[PDB]
Order: sequence, then C-alpha cells, then structure tokens
Amino acid sequence: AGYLNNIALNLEIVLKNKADSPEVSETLVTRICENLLLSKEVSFLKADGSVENFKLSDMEYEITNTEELP
Amino acid sequence: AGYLNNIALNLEIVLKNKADSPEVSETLVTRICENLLLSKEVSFLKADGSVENFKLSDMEYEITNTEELP
Repeated sequence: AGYLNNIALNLEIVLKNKADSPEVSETLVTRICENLLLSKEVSFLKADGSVENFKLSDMEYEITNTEELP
Repeated sequence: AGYLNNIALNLEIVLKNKADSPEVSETLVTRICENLLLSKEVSFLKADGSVENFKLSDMEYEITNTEELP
C-alpha cells in the first residue's frame, strides 16, 4: 500500500552577522527567517556530501541565543 | 560588533513510500531521517527561485503521522 508520513524536524542553525547591538543582530536574522516561512522545499547536505530534497509542509522558528563575538 | 545567533527551526516534511504496513513505512522513513542527522547544511528554496543555505549544528526528528493512501 502507499503511505504518507509527516515528520517533525527540529533543527538548530548558526547565523553570524555584524551589527551595533544584539537587538539589531536579531532583527536582521528575523527578517531572513520570516522570508523562509512559506518555502516549499528543504534540502540537506548529508555527511557523505549528497544532497537530499524534501517537500516542506510547515516552518516555525525562534532565535535561541545571540552572542557578541570577540 | 560581530554576533553569532543560534536559531531553532521547526520543520514539518512529507515522505511517501510503499510498504506492507504502516510499521514498515515508518521503518523506511526512520532510515531516511537517521541519514540526515549529521548533515552540515540545510537549504531552503524560495518562491522567487533563490536558495538560502545555513550551517546546521544540531538535529532531532520524530514521525508525527503515518497515513494509508487510497
């Protein structure tokens, strides 16, 4: 038979930028992430170097940490 | 004024397959997802045909639903 499966992926990503405060750093990252919300397809660069594409049904995000660099 | 941000992305993806049972379907999906865990990058396709690439630090997954197709 055929089956459809919906899978929840919880990812953590790292994004660096330049800004005069962590608040502005967060606004910059937020704009980027907000523009991803309706993406239809996500791809992973796997450990062996192959790329796999998947249908993306939903996305949510939240910033976890913002840290000044030396 | 450089900043690092760690961002949590919560994605829902779809996988379809063929199997004799939902149990086997979930085993198949689990093998696919296990092979994503050590990915180095995740990428999103935008509606305007641009791709945004992000460095992955962590991943976890869980199957949400498994449904027989007609």
